[PDB]
Amino acid sequence: MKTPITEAIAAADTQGRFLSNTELQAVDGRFKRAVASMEAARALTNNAQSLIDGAAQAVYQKFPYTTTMQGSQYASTPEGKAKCARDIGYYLRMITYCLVAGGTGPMDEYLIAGLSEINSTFDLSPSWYIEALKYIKANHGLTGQAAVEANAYIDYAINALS
Amino acid sequence: MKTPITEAIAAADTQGRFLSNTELQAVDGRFKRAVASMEAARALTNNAQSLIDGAAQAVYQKFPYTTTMQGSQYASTPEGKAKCARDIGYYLRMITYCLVAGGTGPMDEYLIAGLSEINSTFDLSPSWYIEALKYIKANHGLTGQAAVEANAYIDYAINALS
Amino acid sequence: MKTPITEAIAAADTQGRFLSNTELQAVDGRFKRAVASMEAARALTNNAQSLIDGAAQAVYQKFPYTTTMQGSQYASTPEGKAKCARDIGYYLRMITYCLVAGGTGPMDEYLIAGLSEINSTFDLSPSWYIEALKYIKANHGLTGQAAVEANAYIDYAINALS
Amino acid sequence: MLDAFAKVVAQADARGEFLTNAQFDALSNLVKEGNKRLDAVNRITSNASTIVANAARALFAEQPQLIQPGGNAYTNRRMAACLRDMEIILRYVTYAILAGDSSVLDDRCLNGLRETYQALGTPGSSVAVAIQKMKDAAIAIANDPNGITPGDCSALMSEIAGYFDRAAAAVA
Amino acid sequence: MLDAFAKVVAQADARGEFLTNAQFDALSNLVKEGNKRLDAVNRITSNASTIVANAARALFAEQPQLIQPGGNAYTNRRMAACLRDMEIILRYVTYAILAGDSSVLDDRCLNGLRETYQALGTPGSSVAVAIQKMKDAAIAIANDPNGITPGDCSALMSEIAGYFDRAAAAVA
Amino acid sequence: MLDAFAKVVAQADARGEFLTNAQFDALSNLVKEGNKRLDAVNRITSNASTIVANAARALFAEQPQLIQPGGNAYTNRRMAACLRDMEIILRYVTYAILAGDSSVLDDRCLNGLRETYQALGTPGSSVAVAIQKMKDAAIAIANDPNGITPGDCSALMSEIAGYFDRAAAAVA
Ligand SMILES: *[C@@H](C)[C@H]1/C(=C/c2[nH]c(/C=C3N=C(/C=C4\NC(=O)C(CC)=C4C)C(C)=C\3CCC(=O)O)c(CCC(=O)O)c2C)NC(=O)[C@@H]1C
Ligand SMILES: *[C@@H](C)[C@H]1/C(=C/c2[nH]c(/C=C3N=C(/C=C4\NC(=O)C(CC)=C4C)C(C)=C\3CCC(=O)O)c(CCC(=O)O)c2C)NC(=O)[C@@H]1C
Ligand SMILES: *[C@@H](C)[C@H]1/C(=C/c2[nH]c(/C=C3N=C(/C=C4\NC(=O)C(CC)=C4C)C(C)=C\3CCC(=O)O)c(CCC(=O)O)c2C)NC(=O)[C@@H]1C
Ligand SMILES: *[C@H](C)[C@H]1/C(=C/c2[nH]c(/C=C3N=C(/C=C4\NC(=O)C(CC)=C4C)C(C)=C\3CCC(=O)O)c(CCC(=O)O)c2C)NC(=O)[C@@H]1C
Ligand SMILES: *[C@H](C)[C@H]1/C(=C/c2[nH]c(/C=C3N=C(/C=C4\NC(=O)C(CC)=C4C)C(C)=C\3CCC(=O)O)c(CCC(=O)O)c2C)NC(=O)[C@@H]1C
Ligand SMILES: *[C@H](C)[C@H]1/C(=C/c2[nH]c(/C=C3N=C(/C=C4\NC(=O)C(CC)=C4C)C(C)=C\3CCC(=O)O)c(CCC(=O)O)c2C)NC(=O)[C@@H]1C
Ligand SMILES: *[C@H](C)[C@H]1/C(=C/c2[nH]c(/C=C3N=C(/C=C4\NC(=O)C(CC)=C4C)C(C)=C\3CCC(=O)O)c(CCC(=O)O)c2C)NC(=O)[C@@H]1C
Ligand SMILES: *[C@H](C)[C@H]1/C(=C/c2[nH]c(/C=C3N=C(/C=C4\NC(=O)C(CC)=C4C)C(C)=C\3CCC(=O)O)c(CCC(=O)O)c2C)NC(=O)[C@@H]1C
Ligand SMILES: *[C@H](C)[C@H]1/C(=C/c2[nH]c(/C=C3N=C(/C=C4\NC(=O)C(CC)=C4C)C(C)=C\3CCC(=O)O)c(CCC(=O)O)c2C)NC(=O)[C@@H]1C
Repeated sequence: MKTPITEAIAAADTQGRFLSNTELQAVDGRFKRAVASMEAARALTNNAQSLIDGAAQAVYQKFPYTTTMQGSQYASTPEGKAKCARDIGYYLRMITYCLVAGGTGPMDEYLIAGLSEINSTFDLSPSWYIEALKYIKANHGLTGQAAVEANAYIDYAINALS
Repeated sequence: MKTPITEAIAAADTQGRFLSNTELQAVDGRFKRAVASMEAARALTNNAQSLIDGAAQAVYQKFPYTTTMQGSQYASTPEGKAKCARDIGYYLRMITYCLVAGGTGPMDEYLIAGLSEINSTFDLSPSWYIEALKYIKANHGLTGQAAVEANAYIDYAINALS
Repeated sequence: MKTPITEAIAAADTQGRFLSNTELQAVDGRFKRAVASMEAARALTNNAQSLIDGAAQAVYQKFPYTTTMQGSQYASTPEGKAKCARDIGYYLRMITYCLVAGGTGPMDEYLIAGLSEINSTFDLSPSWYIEALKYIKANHGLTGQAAVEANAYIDYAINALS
Repeated sequence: MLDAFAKVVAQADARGEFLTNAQFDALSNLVKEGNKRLDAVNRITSNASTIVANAARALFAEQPQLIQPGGNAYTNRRMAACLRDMEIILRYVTYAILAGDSSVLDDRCLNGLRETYQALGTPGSSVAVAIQKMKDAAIAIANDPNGITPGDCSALMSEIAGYFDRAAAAVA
Repeated sequence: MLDAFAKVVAQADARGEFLTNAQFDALSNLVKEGNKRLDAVNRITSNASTIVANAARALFAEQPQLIQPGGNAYTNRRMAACLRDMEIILRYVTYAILAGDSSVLDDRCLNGLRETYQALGTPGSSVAVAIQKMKDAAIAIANDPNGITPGDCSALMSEIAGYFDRAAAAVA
Repeated sequence: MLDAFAKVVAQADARGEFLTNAQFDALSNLVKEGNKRLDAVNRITSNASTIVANAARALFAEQPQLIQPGGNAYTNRRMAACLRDMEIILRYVTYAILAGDSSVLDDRCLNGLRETYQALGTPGSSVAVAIQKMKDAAIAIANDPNGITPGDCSALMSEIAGYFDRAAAAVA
């Protein structure tokens, strides 16, 4: 799974050599940045429910036809509304994992891979999820580098959907 | 084995896609042509013995040295004459299989593959078999498209020996 | 293992063909040269101890620091002196095997492969072994083609160390 | 691979025989029934996406443990792989329909599949359910009397059902 | 592969959960102890050649049958292969130290190694001895109080010893 | 691979010994008998096509079930494969004759051959018969007293027979 540490090891291993200072500095960078990353991760987790609830409504507001149109791929029924909230929660959870791991690995493996195939097969619009991610970014309440950290992974998800 | 249907499937499978109208039209062509092909197949089968007997004599007449020269690879002995008739029967049988399958597959698999190696190893002249095939073509008694069908596979065998 | 015979077979086998006169002449060359090769092999074997003892002293004389410097990779201790004599004996033994096989195969397989890695890891100087080989070449007492044979493999070892 | 015609030829060759009057009649009948076979393949193929999606949705509704975190169809990568398998199986089944023989399905798809799922940890019993769902939908579409010249395709539908059940048994 | 952080993430995902206050605290502690981990990796790596050579010399002195004509470490090619293995094992152990998890060591090195040695005829019990020797030397170097800010690295040394013993057990 | 000379060298190395007066004498004798060995290889090789064809014809005359429709040597492709195998076996046997050791034959030809025939369904007992036929023909040609300097090649013929029987046993 892609993290600064596994990436350092992968590089040395492909070259069949021991880790060098080149790789150790990378890991130190990761250890130092962890402070900001963890602050972001804890905040998003602590406030997960309100962010998810708010994000879902932000989508329904931007795309009203998602609350009334007939079809299982819309939120027009209790079940659809549950699937939607679940999905948004998956994105938020992935963002916190990336912050914890210090890399995109978790989101790359559990969510982005196959993402296009899923949205196409189940008739889910990427635009819906981008709106939810924009809501989380605008309202996570973080500042400074913790914000930079959170936004980097939120924007990473947005780009994966674009 | 090469038939219009297995060939249609092979194409779609190599492309990892479902069969399309492109392939279905090919199979229809095969189903429509089957009428003529089967007519040819039934006739050659019904008249197999006379065609084989006549073809063998046609070879002996064109190449008289095949009935008197000493050596197991000639027809100068009961055994040789039996091997010869057997071989010609194999060719005729293969031709009927091709007509039934709607393709060269049967002859390609059971006869043409390794054909050169066999004739070279056992000192069998390709010219002998070409003469037998020419006899069958001249005397199968077919007309119209049934003839076109029979001759296509007979000439295919002749070219494989040339 | 590389000999004129295995080399002849390898060539024919890679080409998937039977041995031809091209290869048989090579083996005859090997059988004829064996006379000189065996003469060399028997002599070096018969005189192995004096050649080894003399070669070791030749090294100590050229490189005196090998008898007094502290460290297990020098001959400054009974053990080091035993390892050195052992090594020189290995080289001489390999030379006799090459003469017996009519090729470099034995030395290539049991000694040259990994040679650089070994000398680098255990801090052994190639120059030490070259001096020992030069001593054996200068004092084996062979003349004529037996000398040519012995020297070809001794120089082969010297080049592998250079 | 082999189609219905090559199959009869292979059997005759192993015996060194020309075809019999009966064998010729059998193959000729297959040809006469060709149109129906082409319609079934076209109809199923033309609705392949919905047949797979509908069957997949039904499967997960029935078996929610499959999509629950930790389930074998959880994560986009596994869900995609699962959807792909459904499509692959349907694809090979249609090839068998066109050929009139299950050889291509057995050789290129079903052989070693059970062992593949066991190694991965995929529940073959659940795949079997997915296959059965596509089977019922595929036959309903292929045998729809609307928009087609009226006739009896019951034998063909039985043949098609056979291929689906064959695939289901190979994993279950 | 996985590092200590990815490992916790993978466990949480299988359960579909966000991290708990405790899990966050645990990972944060690992980070706070990062410096020590980097020193151990640098120190061991910086003395890799001597750690392997010294352990190899000791092994052959203890077990001379290995280098005797006919022995598995006789000939330059086998001795080189043996030395290479020692270096390879040490290399992967250091990767595990940096990652804080043995996954890379298990997956890319130890898995199937016993079966490799058995097929070749290499005595795994002897390899285990070589590993143990490098272990003692690696820890002495990593935990050397000279030339470094004073502190307690006992937990880390215990972790490092664990990886070495793990490798030793995988061959012995 | 190894030839008669490399074989003795390999045995001596495993023991870390120089060759003994006897070993030198043995190898020297092999050399003195080299001419005969070269004649056997040339003679057999020069008649390889007839040795295989004659043996093949005899085999099929004795065992007609092999060429009967359905038989393993029926169809040109199988007959060609069968002829090829005969030629391959004869080829490797001649290599063993030149080398004075069966290593190349065992390693590159006979090893795994029985398992190959079993998987294919080829009757190894019949292949053994084919090998035996080539053996008798090869020796008759190699040991023909006509057109060659008179001498005793009985030991060599016994050695050659050994390789053929070795190949026959590896499939039978
Ligand atoms: C069962 C599967 C259903 C059914 C089938 C049925 N179809 C036909 C006849 C035809 N089908 C075609 C279709 C094609 N011909 C092609 O070459 C291709 C590939 C491009 C296709 C898709 C054609 C041309 C015919 C004949 C003309 C026509 O439209 O009738 C029949 C009649 C059998 C007889 O055609 O021969 C039948 C019974 N009928 C049903 O009720 C089922 C729902
Ligand atoms: C146990 C292994 C020994 C030990 C370790 C120890 N080290 C530190 C502190 C530091 N180590 C480093 C080293 C690096 N930082 C990097 O980014 C890199 C990669 C290029 C390396 C190699 C640094 C910068 C520090 C902090 C500054 C300093 O020198 O103190 C500590 C202190 C823990 C605390 O640093 O945080 C300790 C205890 N100490 C021992 O006695 C063992 C022998
Ligand atoms: C048994 C196999 C038969 C037999 C053999 C026999 N041959 C020789 C002698 C020679 N054979 C050769 C042949 C070659 N020399 C080569 O370098 C090559 C490769 C191009 C070949 C093929 C030669 C040159 C000789 C020596 C000269 C000669 O013709 O005599 C002997 C004599 C042994 C002694 O040569 O040394 C014998 C006994 N004799 C038989 O009766 C068997 C049928
Ligand atoms: C919410 C923004 C909108 C919405 C959502 C909605 N989603 C689905 C179904 C699925 N969603 C996923 C997504 C994931 N699965 C994963 O494993 C991961 C990574 C951990 C993700 C992101 C999947 C796979 C499905 C289909 C399978 C399933 O049911 O789980 C639905 C249901 C669709 C249906 O037809 O049954 C809905 C409604 N819909 C909206 O209108 C919102 C605006
Ligand atoms: C007839 C036109 C002339 C003739 C024929 C003749 N053929 C053989 C021997 C063989 N023929 C074949 C051919 C096939 N085997 C196959 O499996 C197939 C495809 C199904 C074919 C076409 C083969 C393999 C042989 C050799 C093995 C065997 O005996 O079956 C012989 C005998 C040769 C011998 O030396 O024993 C003969 C005489 N010979 C003529 O003179 C005719 C003009
Ligand atoms: C002698 C010229 C000088 C000398 C030699 C010396 N050598 C070693 C150690 C080793 N030598 C070898 C060499 C071989 N091993 C092989 O299998 C083969 C091919 C058959 C060869 C040539 C090897 C592998 C070693 C190391 C392993 C071992 O001990 O066997 C030493 C000991 C080094 C040590 O540190 O223990 C010495 C002293 N040293 C001199 O000063 C001489 C001038
Ligand atoms: C869906 C209904 C169920 C399900 C499926 C699932 N399958 C896999 C992985 C693989 N499936 C195959 C099968 C084939 N590959 C082929 O090329 C062919 C013939 C064309 C077949 C039949 C293979 C090879 C794999 C593994 C390789 C890969 O995934 O690319 C997975 C993935 C498991 C994993 O990644 O760990 C899944 C989830 N899972 C379910 O729960 C349903 C019951
Ligand atoms: C040394 C302490 C002991 C010893 C070792 C020895 N090992 C081999 C051969 C192999 N070792 C491996 C192991 C790996 N290869 C890898 O890529 C990895 C992960 C990166 C591992 C762990 C392999 C694959 C081989 C065989 C392939 C090869 O040699 O290149 C040998 C060689 C044996 C031979 O050539 O016959 C030896 C001698 N031997 C000892 O006596 C010590 C106890
Ligand atoms: C002939 C006397 C008998 C016979 C033979 C037969 N063999 C095969 C197929 C194969 N034989 C091999 C063997 C080798 N391949 C090698 O490269 C080597 C070393 C150089 C050997 C020994 C292999 C690999 C095959 C299969 C691959 C292939 O055919 O290309 C067949 C074919 C069977 C089939 O196609 O189904 C046959 C018929 N058969 C007999 O009845 C005789 C007793």
